[PDB]
Amino acid sequence: DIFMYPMNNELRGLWDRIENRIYNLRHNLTLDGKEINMDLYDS
Amino acid sequence: QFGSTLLSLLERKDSLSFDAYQMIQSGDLYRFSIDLQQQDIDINKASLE
Repeated sequence: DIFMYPMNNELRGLWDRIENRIYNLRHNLTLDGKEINMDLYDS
Repeated sequence: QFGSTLLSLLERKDSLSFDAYQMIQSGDLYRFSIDLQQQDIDINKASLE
């Protein structure tokens, strides 16, 4: 009885999926979490 | 003899003054040189990006 039933994966899948979107919204990112800004470079 | 002797000294002097002036004058071009070289470095950075 050393093991236990773990939390079933699809649940954390859902949790994580939403958390990822939320994070992107935290940082104004695309749904893809890609930067929306053009990230211009110069010197 | 005195007059001729002195003359030669003035010729010496102006020679040195010319060389000095020329050297310091030439020293300025490095400014531009540095500017453009650094600029090229930045350009290569952009290319890498």
